[PDB]
Amino acid sequence: TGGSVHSSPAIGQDGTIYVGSNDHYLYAINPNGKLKWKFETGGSVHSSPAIGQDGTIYVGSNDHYLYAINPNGKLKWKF
Repeated sequence: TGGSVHSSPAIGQDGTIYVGSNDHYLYAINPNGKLKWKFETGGSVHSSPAIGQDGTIYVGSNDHYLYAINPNGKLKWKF
């Protein structure tokens, strides 16, 4: 990742690994180590992500907002 990470990873049901980064992204990494996608948030993601029953990924951000991201990496909403 760019920068660093004190965010703890979370695992999806398909084995995707999600982790935030100091460079402002939430990363979705495949179990083979290859990037699936990275979602651009407004600030450093030290929050650990949580995964909903439908696969939605939730993470907090140093800016305003809890983010809800679809498994395809597209914003569902920000609070």
